[PDB]
Amino acid sequence: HDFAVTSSTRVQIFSSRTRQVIKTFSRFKDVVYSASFRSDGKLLCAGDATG
Amino acid sequence: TATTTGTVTVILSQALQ
Amino acid sequence: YSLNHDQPVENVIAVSPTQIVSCGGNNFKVWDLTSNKKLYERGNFNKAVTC
Amino acid sequence: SLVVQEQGSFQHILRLLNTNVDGNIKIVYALTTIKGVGRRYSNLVCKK
Amino acid sequence: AKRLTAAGDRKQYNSIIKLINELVIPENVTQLEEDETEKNLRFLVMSLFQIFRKLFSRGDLTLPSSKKSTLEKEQFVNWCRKVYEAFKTKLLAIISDIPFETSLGLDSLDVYLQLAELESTHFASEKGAPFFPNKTFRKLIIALWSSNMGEIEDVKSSGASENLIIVEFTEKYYTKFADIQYYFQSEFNQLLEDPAYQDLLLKNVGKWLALVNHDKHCSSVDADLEIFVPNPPQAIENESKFKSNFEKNWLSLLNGQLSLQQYKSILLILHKRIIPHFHTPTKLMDFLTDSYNLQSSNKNAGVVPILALNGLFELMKRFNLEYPNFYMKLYQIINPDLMHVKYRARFFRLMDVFLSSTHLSAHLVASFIKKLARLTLESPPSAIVTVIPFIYNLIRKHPNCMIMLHNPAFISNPFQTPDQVANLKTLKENYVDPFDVHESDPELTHALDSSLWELASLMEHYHPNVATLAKIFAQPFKKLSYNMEDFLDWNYDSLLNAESSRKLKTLPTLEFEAFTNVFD
Amino acid sequence: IIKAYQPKLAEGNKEKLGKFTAVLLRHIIFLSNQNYLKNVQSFKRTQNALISILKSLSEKYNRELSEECRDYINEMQARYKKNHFDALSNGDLVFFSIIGILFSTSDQYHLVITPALILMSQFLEQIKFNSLKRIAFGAVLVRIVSQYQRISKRYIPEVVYFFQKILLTFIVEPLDFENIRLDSYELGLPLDVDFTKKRSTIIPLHTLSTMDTEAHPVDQCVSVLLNVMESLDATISTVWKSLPAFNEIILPIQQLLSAYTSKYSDFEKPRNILNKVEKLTKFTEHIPLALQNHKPVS
Repeated sequence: HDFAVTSSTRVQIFSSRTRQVIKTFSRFKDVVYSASFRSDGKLLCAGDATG
Repeated sequence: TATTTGTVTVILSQALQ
Repeated sequence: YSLNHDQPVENVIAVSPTQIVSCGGNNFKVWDLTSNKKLYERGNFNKAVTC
Repeated sequence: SLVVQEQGSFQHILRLLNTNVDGNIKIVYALTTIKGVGRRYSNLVCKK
Repeated sequence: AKRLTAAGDRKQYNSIIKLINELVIPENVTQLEEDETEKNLRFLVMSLFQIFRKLFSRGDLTLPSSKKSTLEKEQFVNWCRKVYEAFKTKLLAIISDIPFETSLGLDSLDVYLQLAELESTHFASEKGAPFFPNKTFRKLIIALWSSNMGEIEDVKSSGASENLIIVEFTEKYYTKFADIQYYFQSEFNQLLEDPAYQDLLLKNVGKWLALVNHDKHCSSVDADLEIFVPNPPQAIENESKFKSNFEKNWLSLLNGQLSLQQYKSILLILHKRIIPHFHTPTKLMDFLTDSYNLQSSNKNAGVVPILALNGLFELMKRFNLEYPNFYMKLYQIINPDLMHVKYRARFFRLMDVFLSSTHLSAHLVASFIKKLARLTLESPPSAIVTVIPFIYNLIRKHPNCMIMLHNPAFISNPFQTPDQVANLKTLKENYVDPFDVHESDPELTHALDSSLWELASLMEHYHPNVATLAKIFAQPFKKLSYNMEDFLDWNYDSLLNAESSRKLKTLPTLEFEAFTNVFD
Repeated sequence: IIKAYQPKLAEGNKEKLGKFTAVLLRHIIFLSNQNYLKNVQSFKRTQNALISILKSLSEKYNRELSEECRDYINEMQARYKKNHFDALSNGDLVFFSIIGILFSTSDQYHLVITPALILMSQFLEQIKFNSLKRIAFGAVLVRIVSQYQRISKRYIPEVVYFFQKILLTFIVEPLDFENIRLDSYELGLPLDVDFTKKRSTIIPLHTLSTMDTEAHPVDQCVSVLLNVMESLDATISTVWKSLPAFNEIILPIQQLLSAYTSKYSDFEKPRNILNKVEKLTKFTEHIPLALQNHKPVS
């Protein structure tokens, strides 16, 4: 029901019921590259450019 | 120097790809 | 064992335990691990396929 | 491995009003090294 | 003569609209005959020009008084006579335009501009149409194009052609207001139908290049031209129709009969003088990629891929459609020809965007910078200055490629065993560099294992600014980047103009004492 | 004698003595180059004596020698923007010769030589050398830049390109080097000239050379060939042997000289140059490069 998008320095997650932005993630010291979910849907791993 | 015509067909080629 | 897409590969996903799908350049190639061999390739694009 | 582009990259340093504001911080604190501009004037000129 | 001037002044001070028309017809016949005789044979020092000046002032006063309009009761003498006199005078001015082998600043310009302004005032005063002198603009551009040059036909030094009447026309009439260029570009398309005159009207295009290529149009906001004579046929606000007929006449003239210098110039500034002013600038893309794959062994036809890149990038930025297998083509296109071309700055100002990609490989950037290093082995200092910060920018923001410029397996470090340093010695004894220049694909060649000696040898140079811009690799990478478009427009004359003066206190003696050995 | 009297009786005007020395320098440069229909050997004798006394006074006075050098740089720059080569006198040759013979040209930046260095750089790599007069101009330019930076060991990057320009031009008669866009390509030498052993040479005879190149023999062609081979030997002795990228320096030069040794198949200075650069090549800096070895900041 949720999908995560990866902009520059700002990862958003949207919901499929209303298709608006519901949460952000912006504690990223550079551009942020890869957003992925664990298979139990509970934790978001984000690889950024600082390392 | 090319001496055919300058007009557009490779747009059709990679619009047919 | 390695499998050589001639273009620099852009995305590698798995669709089954048997066959995986790797893409680089303007074509995507399906490989099978049991035959250890490329078995499909479609190139119906213009530029490189990116995901 | 082909051409890509965007509408704007991440310039990690930028000069503004002959002041040396850093790039990887936020905007309402970025607009504070300029004298005369502070914690409320920054977000008001940014709201405008 | 002076008697003709006195008779013209008398026939303009008295109305007398039979004998005034007869004397004007006699003076017009004398003016046409004296024009055909003393057209640069006994050169007319303002004789026929002063005759046409008096006739133009008299015809202006007569057009302000009474011209061809609705008659009182069928005025089949005065209105038809003034119309025939105006048409014969304008046709004689066009004849002096078409037959002019010399130009003493008034061969056709004064009479043609006077008849054009009088035709505009006559149209806007008779008010039967709106700018109805655009029908006579057909024969006007026929005359001002058939005013052929003797030896200035597309000179091989500058511009694309050198025609004085055309450049003075596009200075003084064609760009002082806004709608007659639109009507000219439509009437050019309504001209080009039958082959008979268009086989000449498509011969040498550089005169139209200098005529229209000025960046002063109405669809371009950089210099908007003001309001014409006050009878509007919705002409200036019809930019869309203006763009479509612009596109149609441009494609018809670009179809055939290219000169090589005019081809080079129209490819050099096709991207901005031509592309944004069209209604649908997609009809040029196959011409542009034919210029991009134009690889002849002729030495003049090698700049053709360089000038095509700006238009091709404008096309791909507008809407994404490619020339396939891009980067091995961009690899093979550069050579000492491309480094010793005039357009180093104009090539690198697109090379930076084309090589600022995210998807390209360390292999591709390694082959690029090493073959560019072998290239910049042999270059002028004005090429070293423009080639060093681009390669520094690329090796900074692709920091994996530092394995070329640095290798930590070949360091003379103290704290290891004599076994390890003797293994270093036999490795630096048996090491082989696997680079090859003639391989044209970037990812297939071996440029990673081969290091970069060429800029390390380019540090040793006879110019201290090249030394301080070449020791950037021995120094660390604390500085971000250098301003290529505020850094790259530097030629040799500009370089000497730069360091003719500085913080100047420089003097040193000459105690070599090496004269009487070989003084030549 | 007038300069001796002026130096004796110039007690309140030594800046006018400086103007006098600058005027004497300019006058002596445009009289050192006029015409060689006169006594060639005796004129060369009196110009050797003149260059020696000019060095002897340049050791004493420099402060407006440098200023008139700037005056001549502006003069030749105005002439070079006026015209390509036809409004260029031969005074540049004798000016560059006198400044690189008197002046210790081995300083890093100087007011005099460095704008003149980039002037002769653009002279060597700006225009299309349409004739053997400009070819001999370039050959004596390569000789004079080896004379300039013999002792600095300062590598200039234009000599390999000028060698690959004119030496390919002498073997145009082109299927491996296509990006040179040559100037006077199809001349050179006939096919089996058997290298006349002690023929013509450097020939410091510029006013004679502007007719000797219109009336060209094979003598001055092989003179230009062996003169640039001598400056080739000087450069491979003094710069390229010390420079670490010798292997990529000599590759088009070795290709062109193997083209000479495979087409004419008898010349001796190609084979000796190949043997000595093969000796300098069979032990070479063949290192994976490690330039960024840094001492750590405290």
